[PDB]
Amino acid sequence: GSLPPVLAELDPKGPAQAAGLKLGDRLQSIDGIAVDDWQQVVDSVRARPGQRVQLKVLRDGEVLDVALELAVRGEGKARSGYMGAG
Amino acid sequence: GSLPPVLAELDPKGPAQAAGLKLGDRLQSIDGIAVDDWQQVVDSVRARPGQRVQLKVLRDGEVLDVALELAVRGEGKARSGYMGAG
Ligand SMILES: CC(C)[C@H](N)C(=O)O
Ligand SMILES: CC(C)[C@H](N)C(=O)O
Ligand code: NA
Ligand code: NA
Ligand code: NA
Ligand code: NA
Ligand code: NA
Ligand code: NA
Ligand code: NA
Ligand code: NA
Ligand code: NA
Ligand code: NA
Repeated sequence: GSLPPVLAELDPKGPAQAAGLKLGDRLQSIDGIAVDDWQQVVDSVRARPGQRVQLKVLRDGEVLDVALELAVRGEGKARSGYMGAG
Repeated sequence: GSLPPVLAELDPKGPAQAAGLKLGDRLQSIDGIAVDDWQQVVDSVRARPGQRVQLKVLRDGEVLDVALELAVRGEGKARSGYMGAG
């Protein structure tokens, strides 16, 4: 199964809240590449520790640009990019 | 230039209103193929006179399925599919 790429939880100390993202925001693209579902967001974020990514986001009928500075979480094999959203 | 695929006008006697579409609806896909912008909607509708097409549409945060029965308008070279929306 797959889910729409809509934010339902935010880490108050994480990158997504710092970037101005909000519950209910729907991610449309990351660095110009459409995101088809939430798992695509997870996979792309995890692969990009420490990287700035450019989002297009839909919020209440308006398409917005958002710059998101991914953090780093985990150790060894598990070290991954982190956005602070679910 | 391009525009998001959002309905801003509807023919009260046309297929889109009959299908249950509403101002502000955002078309996401036609027959499972993403629509990137409004011109893609125009081109796909015009090419499909008389055809039923399956839409995914975003309305106020909810993804909806909509079956749209395209009509026919125009004569000769200009004969085209018609959805009744702008
Ligand atoms: C998006 C995913 C990788 C994770 N839930 C995070 O906050 O980064
Ligand atoms: C979508 C386009 C082809 C036209 N405005 C129509 O109503 O069909
Ligand atoms: Na969606
Ligand atoms: Na950020
Ligand atoms: Na990954
Ligand atoms: Na929206
Ligand atoms: Na941006
Ligand atoms: Na859009
Ligand atoms: Na119809
Ligand atoms: Na066409
Ligand atoms: Na919406
Ligand atoms: Na449908």
